[PDB]
Amino acid sequence: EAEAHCQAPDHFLFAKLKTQTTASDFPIGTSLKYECRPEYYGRPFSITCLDNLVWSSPKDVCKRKSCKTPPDPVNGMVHVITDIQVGSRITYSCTTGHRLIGHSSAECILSGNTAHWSTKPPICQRIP
Repeated sequence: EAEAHCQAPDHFLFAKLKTQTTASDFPIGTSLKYECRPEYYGRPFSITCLDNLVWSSPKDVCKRKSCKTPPDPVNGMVHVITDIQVGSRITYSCTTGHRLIGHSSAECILSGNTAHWSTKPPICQRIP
């Protein structure tokens, strides 16, 4: 006996399947393992086939990697345009009077194991 089956799990994209599988229709009562992508963090979760031919509703389990906010530079401050994930770039701007020394806008990225800004935070110094 095994009436009803949970249809093929929807594509997460940010998670690659990680469990023995050789069929389209999955049997209810079975968690499928999925590991997020490098640019993501939240350990390997799993969607449980409940009964209504549906997979357990996953909350905020998977989340794109994010770099730690850079310390505000002396006589200045960085403004995030949206956020600080491995894709969003933060703009640096010193308070009126002193010009920034170093770069202009560092983009948050990822090497593979750990996320880090493409360029270290500049500085600020009175303009000659």
